[PDB]
Amino acid sequence: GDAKKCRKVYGMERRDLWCTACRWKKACQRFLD
DNA sequence: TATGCCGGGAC
DNA sequence: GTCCCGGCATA
Ligand SMILES: [Zn+2]
Repeated sequence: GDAKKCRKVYGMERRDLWCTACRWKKACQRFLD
């Protein structure tokens, strides 16, 4: 929904700024839900 | 079109 | 251990 986890924050042009769960398309370890 | 995730795949 | 996508649930 209206949430903003790593990928919707930084985008694929800044993928290096995401958490390692987001890097691997697994449940976010940073922006908990 | 695209986030966000499990099941499956790579080395 | 460290690395990621295909297909799906979902909007
Ligand atoms: Zn994350």
